[PDB]
Parts: sequence; C-alpha cells; structure tokens
Amino acid sequence: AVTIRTRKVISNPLLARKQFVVDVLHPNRANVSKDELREKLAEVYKAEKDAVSVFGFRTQFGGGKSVGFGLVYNSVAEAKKFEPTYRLVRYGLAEKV
Amino acid sequence: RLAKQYLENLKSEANNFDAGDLDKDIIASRL
Amino acid sequence: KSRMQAMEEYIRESSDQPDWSASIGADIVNHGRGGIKSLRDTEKERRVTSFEEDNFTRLNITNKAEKRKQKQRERNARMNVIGGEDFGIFSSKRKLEDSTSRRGAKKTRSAWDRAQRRL
Amino acid sequence: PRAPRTYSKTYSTPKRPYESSRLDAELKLAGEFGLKNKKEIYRISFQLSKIRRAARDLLTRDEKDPKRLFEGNALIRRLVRVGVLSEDKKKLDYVLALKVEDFLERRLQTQVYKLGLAKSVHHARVLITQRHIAVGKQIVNIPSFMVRLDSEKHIDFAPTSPFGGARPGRVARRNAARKAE
RNA sequence: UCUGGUUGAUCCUGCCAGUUCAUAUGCUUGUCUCAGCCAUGCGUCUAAGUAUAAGCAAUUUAUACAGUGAAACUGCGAAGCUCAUUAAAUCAGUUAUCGUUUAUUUGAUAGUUACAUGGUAUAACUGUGGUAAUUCUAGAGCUAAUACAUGCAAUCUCGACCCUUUGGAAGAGAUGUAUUUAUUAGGAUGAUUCAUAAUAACUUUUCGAAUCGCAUGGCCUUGUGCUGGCGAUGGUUCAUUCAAAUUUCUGCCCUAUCAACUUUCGAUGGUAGGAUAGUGGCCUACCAUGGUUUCAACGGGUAACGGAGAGGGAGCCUGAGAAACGGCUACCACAUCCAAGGAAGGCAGCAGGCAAUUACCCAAUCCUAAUUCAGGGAGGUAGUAUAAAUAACGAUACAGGGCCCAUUCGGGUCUUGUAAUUGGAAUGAGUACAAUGUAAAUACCUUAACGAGGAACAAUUGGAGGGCAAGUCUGGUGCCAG
Repeated sequence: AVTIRTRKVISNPLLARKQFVVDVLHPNRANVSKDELREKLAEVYKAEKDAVSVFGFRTQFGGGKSVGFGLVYNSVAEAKKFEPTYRLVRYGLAEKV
Repeated sequence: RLAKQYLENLKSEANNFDAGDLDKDIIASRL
Repeated sequence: KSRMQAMEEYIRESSDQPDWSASIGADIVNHGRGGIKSLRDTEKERRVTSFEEDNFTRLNITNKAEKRKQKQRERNARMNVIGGEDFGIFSSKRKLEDSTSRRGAKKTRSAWDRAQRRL
Repeated sequence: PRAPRTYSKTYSTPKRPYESSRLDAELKLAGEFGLKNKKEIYRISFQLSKIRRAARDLLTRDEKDPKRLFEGNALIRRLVRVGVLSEDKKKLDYVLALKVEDFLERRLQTQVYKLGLAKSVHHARVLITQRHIAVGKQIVNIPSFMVRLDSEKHIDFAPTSPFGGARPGRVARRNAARKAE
C-alpha cells in the first residue's frame, strides 16, 4: 500500500488555505501521480479537487519515499483567485494562452 | 585547558528577544 | 573561520552528550560512486532541508554557482574523505594555536590578571 | 566568468614502475584482492603515503605539542573508524606500521567474499556491481567502497535482489515459462 | 642520476652502451558514466478623456448615447557592444548645502449663458487628382475633448443697550493667492536679511474644476423642487520621498639622474556686473601682485582593467531628470534607386573564418503604462580529467607431463593439460509502457514488459618468437648457407 502523512499544517486565513509538508511512503513502486495524491488529500480534508494544489515531489535516494509541499484552499473560487496560472492549467482549471 | 580556552574564544567571537522566534510563533499560531 | 574541525571532535567525546548519528544506508551519496557523506556534508545538507521546510518551495542551484559547489565539494571527497571521514584537514597547514589561544582582550597580561583567574 | 574550481588526483605513478619486485607485488595484490588494474593500488599507495607523511610529521613534533596530540589523535580516531587501526594499537608509531593490504582488506569486495556471501573475490565483485549487496538499507555497487565496522556488521543481500527475497531473475522466470509452455 | 664493460686483481681520471599538465602525429574507444586579409552571412486602457466605423452584437439596454470596438485626437513613459587609457584630478569613506533643482510616492493646503460659452477646429472620415516614387502629396466637404480659447444676496472681530446676566444685540469696522521692487515688525536654529505678517506699487499679473465612472439616499414646500454617497482625472504652496549638482577632511608605488611651477589670452584676492537650478573668476569692467614648493610643488615611468564615441567635426530642439545610441540645419566624405526630373540612407554596422547562436516563455526575481489583465533578447528554459561492463558457479570425459634455476654440464619440484563435452542460475548495455519533473518541454529520479553461449550484444594498442610449398632469388667445399 501507500501512505500519505502531512506535517507543519499551517492554516493561512489571508490566502485562505492550508499549506503543509506532504511525505509519501511508497514501497515497491515507482511514485504517486499528483492527480492521485490530490485525490487522497481531498478525501482526507473534505475539500474539492479543484481546491487542492500539490507540488514539488522529490524521491529520496534509494526510493520508497518522497517529500513535497501541498496547499488546500478554503474554497474552489479562492483556489482560482490565488493559485498561479500555470498551477491552475496543469489541473485543467485554466486553458493555455 | 586548551579545549576550554578555545570555548571562551568562540563565546567572545560569538530586552532579550529574537526576531525569528517571533516569526516562528505567528507561524505556530498560524498552525 | 575560527572553527577548525578536530577541536569539535574532542568536544564530542568530552561533551558527554550524544551526537545524533544517522542510519548507515542513508549516508551513501549515490550508490557508492560518492562515498559516505562527511560529517560536514550532513550539517550543510540539513541546513537546506531545514531552510526548505519553512519556505515551502525548493532552492534551485544557479548554473554558475553549480560550478564551485558540487564537484570540488566531492573532489575534495575523493582526494580527502575515505569511507566518509575527512582527511584533508590533516595535510592542510593552519595556525591551530591562534584559534584556541585566548587572544581576546580578556587575557592574562600582568601578574594581577592571572592572579584573578585563580580566585 | 565566475571563479574556477580546484580538483586533485587520487593517485600518483610510482618512481620506477619497472622493478620486478614491484610488478610481482601488483601481481600478488591484484590476484588476492581481484583488482582490475594498477590504478587502484596507485591510489591506495598514494593515500597511505599521505597518511604516513602526516604521521612522521607528528612523530617529529615534541610530545605534548597541541599540534601533535590534536593532529595525531584525530588521525587515530579516523583510522580506527575505517577499521584499519585496531582498538588496542591507538598510537602513531603503529600508524607508521600500516600496510596497503589492510586498506584493500577494507574494500567492500573483500567483506563480500569474506563474510560468506561470495565464494570468491571475483564473485564478490560481480555480485556488488550487479546490485546484490546492500550496506544496511542501501544498495552499493562500487567494489572500492571502504566499509566501516558498523557498516561491516550490516552487509547483506538487498531486498530487491533475487537472492534477498525478490522474484527470480529474468533467466529463471524465462526458463520456467518455457518449461510451462 | 644510476647500471655494465675497458685489469691477472683493486683505486683514481677518461671513453663507450642503456637509462616531462612539453610539442606534433598515428590506432582505438568514444555504446554507459563523467566533465592585417576574405564582396563570407545577416510602447501603453481602467467603471471612470474623446465613436455616428455606412464595424460588431444585443434585442427592449435604451429616441440624446449607454455592451464591445479598428482608425484618429489627447495623457504617461521612452534616461548591450566598440575604442581609449588614466596615481588620491578616477574611486571609497565622511561633512555641508542658512548655496541649489527635483517627475513620482506620502501628509497637509486655495469661501474673495452658468439648468454650462465659441470654432475663434480639425484629425480619423467622404470624394477629386499629381508623381517612377517613399513613414511623398495638393483641392473640396465634414464631425468631437480632461485638445484649443473664453468665462460666474458670504464671512470674522470691537461690541453700547448691560436689554437678558451662556445669551442676544445698535453702530463701528475687517476680509485671496503667484512674480518683481521698496519699506516696517521679527516662532525656529549655535547662528540669519530664516520663517511669517503688514504697507505702496509692478507684472505679455499665475492659480483659485464649463471633466468622467458607479449608486439613487434624505426630505419635503410634487415640482423630476431642495438637499446628496464612493471614486477617477485635474490645481496653488509647503513638507516628505526618489534623485541630481557642487562641497569640508582622510586614504601604501618609485621618484631631484624631475627644482622651480604659475600670471601661456585669470594665475592669487577685493569691489561691481553677466549666468546658473543655485555658491563660486565660471565669465565680464576696475583695482593689489599675488598663490604652491626641498615637510617635495611641477614633471616622468608603471601587472594604476590593476574615461570616451555611434561615418567626421559645428550648431539647435524635448523633458523632472539626456548637451540624448531620438530628431532638425549647414559642411566634409561614403553609398543606393531612377523614366536621369529627383528621392532617400547612417550599415563607414553586426557576426564569422584565416564559420549551424538558434528555438520556447514572461511563470520564477523584478520592473515601465490611460495599468490586476499589457509588455521587458531585463531575466529564465532548452538546442550543440571521473566511476562501471565485456562475465560468475558447478559436473563429466579423455591424456602424462607441467613448471623453476643454471654461460657450461645438468640440477630442483609435483596434480596437472584440454586447441574435450555438459548443467542450471544472475544481470547490464539495448528494445521501452508509464508516471514524475516542468510556463510547457528536454534532462534527472523512480518504475511495468522484452532483452546472452560464438553470451557474433564480435574494446583496441605495442612487442617477442615460430613453422609450412613439387614456390622464388643469391653465394658456396654435393644433402649447405643467406
């Protein structure tokens, strides 16, 4: 199986979200897709998939682990209003100009 | 003796409030 | 600049406080091609991770700054570090005495100053 | 542009490569320790010569020099941690008494042969370069790896290796499929 | 530098022979990893300044228009290279500007026909034409502004009556800003003719909203009557901020084989004037003959890379800030097109050799603007000496020779040889499904399936020896020798 553990959960009222360090335990497998990670994060925190913005995943040497950063906006509209344009596009929330 | 003599030298080479701690505290309240 | 490595080596034995050792397999640089990280490499690396965690993004290395921080840091290794223990400080010449010497103004200068220190 | 960079050589050619004694020495050493060429011995001899040059410098200094006690005890701690220098002989004259075959003995190849994981030094080398030997949790494929005492303890077959518990190699499953077919 | 000869054997002096991050050149691998000449090519839009596009779309969102909007008029901003060289005259630190200018930011700051004036106005636009011809053009006809001009029944004191004793109140009075000159008074600093106020005038006398977007509240005297909320764009002065310009003192080379330098079309200073944004010989009119220096003036050399221009000089124009890598005039040369009547250029460039500088972006750090959104070859992204593998482990068959020393003769030693057959395992280069990575993408990391017996999935370089023919040559004392 695969485990996701979040730490340093800093809730940001001014950008109206929650930022955190996401650590991924993945024995015997390549790594986790960001769509996949966003799925599980959003069931856990009870938020829409458009409101979850994960990024920056690096597998430590030897494999089996990864560390990166994650954001969970208080609302989907806020997620569009604050996220980078490219970070919206990589989800399909915005179209390439 | 010489080991200590090095230690005071570093102490010499190296109201009470830390700007970073005050920055960590708001991050913790943010937490 | 004042710090010179092996004095902290004595401190570590004489501290009487543990030293937070890491796992054996966690310390190979890359599959053995780069030897075990020196003790210094494990502090400067953790400065990055400790420095990364708060800012919530990584640091990329500039193409220029990459050309004096990676190779020589691991060419000193193959020239100095054998099995992850530094041997470069041994060949290098430094005025070890000055770093330890009580050069600060609070030093013995007259008979009374040293007589105070006995008290 | 920006500042250039310092790099150094890990080995040096001997004064006279051509003594018959010298050649027979590399023959013995490569045969016993399965060394690929003479560059490994040139490297180890260079490194050992550097250590001895430091050690004789310290023997020259008067006892109770800060420099001497400092530099020598640091040398002794490092040589102990790499496992070359035994616990009972922590003094610089015995640092002056080392011999290269100790450093070759500390090569990961030698432990892979010695612990019984490999039947020969060459078998140890092919196992290492083929990623079947793990130092604890980490796969290592360099025979020239210097193994510490704590690292010497934890030599094992890797989890991903077919000999460590993973699935049979391509040849085994291929032959099994052909047998089934 | 060493090693062996030259003796019956030694020492010394001689002779002989062998004993490089220097340069060229050759083979292999680079399958992984890793690091003066050449004609050679080549700006800007928000709800908020102006729409009658004979543009677009919508239909009730429009009978003044109302969304969007080409063009044009306004507003804002346009401020890497290549050559030379210069000793505290560059630069660095620091002082002063009571001796100055200053877009913008920020805080204050102007009671002294109007239910809104004119073309004293035209672009875009319609239409007629000339020219070989241009960011070349003449005639006729329109139409606008935050463009161009013009311009409009209040307040405060002394306060009798001491009427009422907060209070009303007779009467007397008083009332912009900007420039210049003269005059009077004079909270701030150490210091002022500083600040401010007043009087008399002056001025090609300044300014003191004829502007725009969203909303439609409170009242009543139902008239669309009175009174209005949030912003934008404008405007005088001061301060603040961004800067700029001068200015006080200090700051590691050798120097006298560099002893006088200056007044050499100002050298030192005073008076007065001209100009600057202002101080000041900066310059001008008169006057004095001064100023630095053996405590090193002045001059010379230098590993003082340890300031100049955009074809060459002269001159002008804009703006807060440039004597502008912008534009304009004449001159000196270069050179292009042409109907030979004229027109136009700064490429007299750039980049190369003695040859691919390209493709993708404003995301990341930042910025200019009528600005959230536009853009930036600022910037970013990509393109083109260091560790491994070529193999590891068994079984069987068949044979007795294999090796070492020694000039000499010979001596010493024992598990060996295969140019024999055979078995099951391991995995890398490659063939590659994915995700991740990222502005996107490449690369990195991770990871399904396939992937070895000539493992032909066929690394090289150099040297030392052989031996073979109905073969060839040359010289000999046959069958030999070269």
